[PDB]
Amino acid sequence: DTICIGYHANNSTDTVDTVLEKNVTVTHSVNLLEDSHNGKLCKLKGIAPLQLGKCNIAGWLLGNPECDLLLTASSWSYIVETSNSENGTCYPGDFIDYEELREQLSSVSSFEKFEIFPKTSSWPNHETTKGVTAACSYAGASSFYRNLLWLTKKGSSYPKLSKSYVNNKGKEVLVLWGVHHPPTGTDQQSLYQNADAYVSVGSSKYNRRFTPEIAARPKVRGQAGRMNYYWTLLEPGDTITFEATGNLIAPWYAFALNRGSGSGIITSDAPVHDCNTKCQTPHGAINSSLPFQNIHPVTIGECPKYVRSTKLRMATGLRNIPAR
Amino acid sequence: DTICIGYHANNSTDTVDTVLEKNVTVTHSVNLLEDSHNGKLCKLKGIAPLQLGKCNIAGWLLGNPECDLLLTASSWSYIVETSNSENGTCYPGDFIDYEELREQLSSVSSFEKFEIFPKTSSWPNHETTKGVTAACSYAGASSFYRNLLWLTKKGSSYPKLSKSYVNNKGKEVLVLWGVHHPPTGTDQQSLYQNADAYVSVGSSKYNRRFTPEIAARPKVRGQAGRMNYYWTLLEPGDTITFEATGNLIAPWYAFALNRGSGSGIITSDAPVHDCNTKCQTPHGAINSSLPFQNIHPVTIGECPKYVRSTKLRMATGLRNIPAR
Amino acid sequence: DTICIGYHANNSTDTVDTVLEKNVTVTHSVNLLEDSHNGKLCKLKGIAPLQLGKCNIAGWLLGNPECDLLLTASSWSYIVETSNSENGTCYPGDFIDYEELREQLSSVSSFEKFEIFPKTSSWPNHETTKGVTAACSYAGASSFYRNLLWLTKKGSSYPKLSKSYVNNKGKEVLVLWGVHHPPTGTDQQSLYQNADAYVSVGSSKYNRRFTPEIAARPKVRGQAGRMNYYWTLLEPGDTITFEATGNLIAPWYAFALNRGSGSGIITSDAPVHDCNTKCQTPHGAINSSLPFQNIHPVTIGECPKYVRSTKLRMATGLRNIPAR
Amino acid sequence: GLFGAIAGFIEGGWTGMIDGWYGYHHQNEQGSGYAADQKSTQNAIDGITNKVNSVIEKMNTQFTAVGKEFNNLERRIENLNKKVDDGFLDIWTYNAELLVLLENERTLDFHDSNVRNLYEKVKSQLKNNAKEIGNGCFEFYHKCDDACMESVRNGTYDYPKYSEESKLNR
Amino acid sequence: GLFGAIAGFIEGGWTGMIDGWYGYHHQNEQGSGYAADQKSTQNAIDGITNKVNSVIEKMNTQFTAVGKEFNNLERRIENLNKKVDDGFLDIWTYNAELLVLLENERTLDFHDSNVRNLYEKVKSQLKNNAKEIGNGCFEFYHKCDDACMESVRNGTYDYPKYSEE
Amino acid sequence: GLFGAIAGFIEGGWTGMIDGWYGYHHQNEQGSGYAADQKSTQNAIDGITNKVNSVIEKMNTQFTAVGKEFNNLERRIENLNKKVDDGFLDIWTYNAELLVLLENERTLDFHDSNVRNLYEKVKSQLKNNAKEIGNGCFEFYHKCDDACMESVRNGTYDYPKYSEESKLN
Ligand SMILES: *[C@@H]1O[C@H](CO)[C@@H](O[C@@H]2O[C@H](CO)[C@@H](O[C@@H]3O[C@H](CO)[C@@H](O)[C@H](O)[C@@H]3O)[C@H](O)[C@H]2NC(C)=O)[C@H](O)[C@H]1NC(C)=O
Ligand SMILES: *[C@@H]1O[C@H](CO)[C@@H](O[C@@H]2O[C@H](CO)[C@@H](O)[C@H](O)[C@H]2NC(C)=O)[C@H](O)[C@H]1NC(C)=O
Ligand SMILES: *[C@@H]1O[C@H](CO)[C@@H](O[C@@H]2O[C@H](CO)[C@@H](O)[C@H](O)[C@H]2NC(C)=O)[C@H](O)[C@H]1NC(C)=O
Ligand SMILES: *[C@@H]1O[C@H](CO)[C@@H](O[C@@H]2O[C@H](CO)[C@@H](O)[C@H](O)[C@H]2NC(C)=O)[C@H](O)[C@H]1NC(C)=O
Repeated sequence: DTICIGYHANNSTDTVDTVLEKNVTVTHSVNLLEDSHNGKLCKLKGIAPLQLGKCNIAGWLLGNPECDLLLTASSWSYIVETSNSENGTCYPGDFIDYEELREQLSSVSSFEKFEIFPKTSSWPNHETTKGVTAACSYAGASSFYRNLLWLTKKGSSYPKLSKSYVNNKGKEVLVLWGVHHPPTGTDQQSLYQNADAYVSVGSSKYNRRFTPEIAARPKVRGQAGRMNYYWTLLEPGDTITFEATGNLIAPWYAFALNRGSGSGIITSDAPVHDCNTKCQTPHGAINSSLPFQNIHPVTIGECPKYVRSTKLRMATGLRNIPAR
Repeated sequence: DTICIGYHANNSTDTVDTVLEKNVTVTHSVNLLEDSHNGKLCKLKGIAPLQLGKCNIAGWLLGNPECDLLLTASSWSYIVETSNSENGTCYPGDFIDYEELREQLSSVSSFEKFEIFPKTSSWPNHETTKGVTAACSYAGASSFYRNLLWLTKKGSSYPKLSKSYVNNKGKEVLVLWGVHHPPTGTDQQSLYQNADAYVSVGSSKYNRRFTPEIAARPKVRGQAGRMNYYWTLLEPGDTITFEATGNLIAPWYAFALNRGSGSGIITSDAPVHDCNTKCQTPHGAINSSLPFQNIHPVTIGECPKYVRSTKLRMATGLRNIPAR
Repeated sequence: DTICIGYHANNSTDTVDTVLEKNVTVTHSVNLLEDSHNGKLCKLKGIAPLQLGKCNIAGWLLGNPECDLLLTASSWSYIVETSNSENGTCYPGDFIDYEELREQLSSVSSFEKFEIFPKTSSWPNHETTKGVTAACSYAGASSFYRNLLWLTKKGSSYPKLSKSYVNNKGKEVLVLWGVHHPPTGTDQQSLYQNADAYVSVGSSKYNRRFTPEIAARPKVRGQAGRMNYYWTLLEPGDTITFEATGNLIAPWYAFALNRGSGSGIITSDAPVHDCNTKCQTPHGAINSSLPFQNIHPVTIGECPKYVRSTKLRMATGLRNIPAR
Repeated sequence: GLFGAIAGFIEGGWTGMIDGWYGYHHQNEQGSGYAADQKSTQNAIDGITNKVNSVIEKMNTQFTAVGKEFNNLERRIENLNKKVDDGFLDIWTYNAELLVLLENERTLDFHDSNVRNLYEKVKSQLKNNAKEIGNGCFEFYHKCDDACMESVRNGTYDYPKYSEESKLNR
Repeated sequence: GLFGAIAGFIEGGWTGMIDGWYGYHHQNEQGSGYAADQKSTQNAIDGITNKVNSVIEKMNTQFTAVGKEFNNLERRIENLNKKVDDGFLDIWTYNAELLVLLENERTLDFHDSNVRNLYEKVKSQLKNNAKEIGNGCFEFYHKCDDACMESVRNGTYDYPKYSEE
Repeated sequence: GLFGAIAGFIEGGWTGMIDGWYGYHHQNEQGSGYAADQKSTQNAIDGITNKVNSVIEKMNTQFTAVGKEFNNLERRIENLNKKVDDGFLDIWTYNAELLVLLENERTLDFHDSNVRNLYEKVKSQLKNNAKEIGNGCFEFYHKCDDACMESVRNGTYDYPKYSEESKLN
């Protein structure tokens, strides 16, 4: 007659590590490290993400003729760029404070695109065409930005221009414009008449002066002239005033902005499908409730903490010693 | 005849948490998380903080009329702004590198406000009155910054001025000035004559020229014009030369600075009081030798490490088991 | 007849710390904190560091007359400034984005210095000598930078110049130049003979037109004028065009950059020696397999993690109790 | 291990006992079988579920966290930003992998202790009435029926009830 | 309990004993009472004091730490700054809470260890002269007086002097 | 000692035993001397060697890390840089110094447990055949020559065989 004391064992092959020993076979264990992803780019809160395709933020907002697909966009869960996203600035130049703008657009959920300075009625004393360029061509025909207007002297005469907009919208308004810089002094006059022209833009908090910085430059995309692009957030009930005696790439469309939280810009080639998720990465979505993942650092939504680990297995049971 | 080995117990109710078990009543323990605060803003090493009140750094340094309470200031343990510190720049404009100036002030324990370019002696050939504006009024009376002098033409004649200050104060001197940008060529003429004026500021390390940006802007506080504010830290022995043909809002008073660690700027609505503390937060002071606190991340003096926890009770005794 | 179970003991006096007890003598232990160094600056992978000695990055790249020794440098394992590195910009003025430039050089492992615009072949219509100043005197005479060419007027004549460089190096080329701002209109003419000159620089990504700001500043190194320094990274195949009616400190020597990694700049007064290391600090080299070191936080190569600790001894043996 | 029980004086585990982590195996007139000790197991399960939950609960979930862009004149900042991201990554990887190691160590010792204490509850219950064979086994001196076996697994074993063991003791 | 003593084979604690953590409670002919063991209690006090002090030493006081202002074109730097302050806050909150959870577990077991060890220091002195009941009690054989009781808590019991069994 | 052995019921160590962390001493009719237990000693070295290495793995080497310069209008970013460097340094010194304290604690107890388990291994072999003196010594009842001593430390001590043991009077 005998009674023995002992412990569980089974057909488990799961191993764990300790400070004293590595690869200890245990009876039970949890895996704290999520390493499996959807491979897709999914909706968020029901709303699908804005795909920029072969366009980047610069091209989408300015209205690069290759980004006409995006003229319908209004609301999104987050912004997706790809490896082919290079269509943006088609007329050579600097997009000032571009990175900042991208950051601002990350905390935006939707917007209203509206015609701020209608092309047909806004510029009587100035030429509303001519403002197209091969650099920004579409369908083989020279074109230009859909949301900006390249004004030129109407019959060898460029009257000092002054235009204003009042923000009656109940939101911030993204206003974009540009400043042209001819290659030589000859080109300067051909376009704007006026040799010492200027562009002054002023609102309640914004005030800045723009002088045509003329210099000899290599041709980029056919153009030896450069064009710097600008923007600003016009606050509700505020006025913005554009004054120009030349070189002004006037606004034509603008954006009333809806601020959301939890969103941003990622670079990804993972396909976009019709599925919903709570966590999205550049590689794909994550349907997991574990604390860690080693898939990708970039995250949007409620996701597990990213980490470099190959394996994070926590023992729950004890040493497995089935010896039968 | 017997002897028994046992352990201590008592009427203690303190609970601690462990990885294996939650809420374990123990015989003794220590709380490491300071959670009680003073609710008042107090002196530090016998020195009181500088209450800005209705004003901000800008108003205080520039000399906004509504900040005359602050003209007497000289030394302080730290600087406090409130929910209602809106009185700063009264004539619309950009404070250039304003943030950098705040950051500089965080490491200043005192200064000596002095008259760098005395009003009634430094400008024989220019008008030193009539330099007021409704924009900066106190009690319905056109006034101006107490530390800047708005020079204008002396009877349709604004001659080129050249004024140099040699910093021999043995310490860093904070010099402030502005550059006025009238809304029209008319205003430019009445104030300075000289439609093509310039401001040229130069020291050993600082070199920059300013030309007026003349354009019509939305009216801020009844002004379409704008006034940019600048500053530099003149070093001991170094000279600063001001050169203008107009548009110069000259420096009247400057500040010889005294550097001192352990100081800073915080935003608190708590009431100042006559008390001495070694640790101060926006919510109040702290008299504690504990290692942690969850009162506020912002800290001045020798304080406990801020942490997000609500409970940090560390067991010292054993499990408590009276069993009645 | 007896048998005893016991544990080892020895003459070891090594001590360690535990959470419950301080200074426990043990039988065996290992130190994990490296505290020993070379006091020497060593080569990494057979490649010596670059000693700037009395010069700093500016003096080196600009070719300050006091840095002639460095003209020969082509490759290095890391760059070294000292406490005496004062020779940089010997003619007063701002080195624009200098810090960024420094940051650039920290990812450069080598370069090829070349004559972008040969002195005795590039400027038939301008004066290639007489471009010196006492501000940059070297061993008796008024000298100048070795990598830049101060262009002056040629017999009361200074015709608009136009020089372009096409990057045929297959890698980024570092171009440096300067824009001179004389003190008076007199001097402007004495040098450039041409009272309202300009400098324009253009490439695929760079575009500026510099107009001279003639003013009298406090004399630094005897010069009331100022010289501004500019640099750009010309891409392969890109063109950079220079046009000036005066005031141009022309590029003479440029640098085709070879990018690397794990390089950088340090400040040390330690002597260089013909020795080889895998880990380097401003105090000296380190030959260690330990995971920690308390020598210096600045590190070049593969080093132990820096740490404030004074002692990190880990117990391996047991508690030593010789009691013999 | 640390308490000498598991992989120690109790050489191996029983794949035969599927109702718990620790338990008994009895050889009786009535027969054999394995029986899991409810108390010790359910408690150990309580503690282990609490370790896991307390570890998961600390590592707070990651919300929206994308990447910022920098222009060709913002190297320094871009590098600061990288030094940060890489820094926090270095640390959280360390804090995770390191936490798991030590807790695994503690958990295996936890089980070891539990078995140990279970062996000694029984040992101090039996006293003279049984002899310690060695492999965590007690050979009885007084013959224990199933009803008796349960009392041993119950903590309600009546020792004085058996002076019969004293006879067989010799 | 990791050591099976506290809340283990010694089912409860004594509100009666108040001059230490670990101790005894004897019977006698000369009455009953409680006694603290200076040896094992002082040893525990020193240790736990050191643990607390050590934990606090590794937490260096937070000196002057104020936030920074940014203009509307420095959102990237502002978020960076925020990401750094939150990163560090997360880590220090984690460390603090985590260290306390762990050293609390080790602390309770530290007491459980001291009790067992004490129960065994006694049991290894007495041996035959008494038998183990339970509840950490010993039933003597040779009739032990207050002076003999002391010698036990004293660690000087002199086993060779009993056979009155 | 958490496990009561080292600096506990075995008061001190043996400068005599020089070829292992744990072992025996035996006093015979043939003579005496020390002998270390290869089994227990080797398992400990395997454990400790693994602990130290594990500590070292987790501490990835510091690659090239230098400092940046800032101009006088970039103090905010400079201070951020400084807050970042000091921040990360504060944490690593913590982790390092801490990990060593908590492992020295585990290590010293580890040895305690190992001695305890070795003593209790012997005790369970001997049983009636010897009595526990103290100081970790067993007094054989049956006369234990070298081959018998070696069997005790071999894990093969006979029993029953030396059930002449009722010199237990
Ligand atoms: C543990 O230790 C004991 C004692 O050393 C070992 O047993 C002994 O092993 C020796 C060496 O083989 C044996 O001696 C040989 O004896 C045989 C007897 O027929 C004979 O061929 C020669 O005399 C030869 O030298 C010896 O019999 C044996 N002693 C006993 C008491 O068994 C044992 O091997 C060790 N066990 C382990 C697992 O290491
Ligand atoms: C949109 O992007 C595409 C792809 O980058 C541009 O296509 C390039 O155009 C240049 C100049 O005409 C050609 O020399 C290249 O061969 C094209 N590259 C590729 C990969 O096709 C296109 O020019 C852009 N269009 C606009 C309007 O921005
Ligand atoms: C000082 O600050 C106060 C409060 O911000 C200013 O008063 C405001 O002025 C604006 C613009 O004229 C009005 O629209 C608000 O209604 C006023 N608010 C309050 C509470 O008075 C005041 O104008 C400032 N004065 C100076 C000189 O800066
Ligand atoms: C190289 O650096 C040295 C050291 O700074 C310069 O010499 C100093 O020049 C200043 C101004 O002329 C004097 O006030 C110091 O007393 C000088 N120090 C020494 C040790 O001579 C030197 O002029 C620099 N040379 C160049 C070409 O820049």
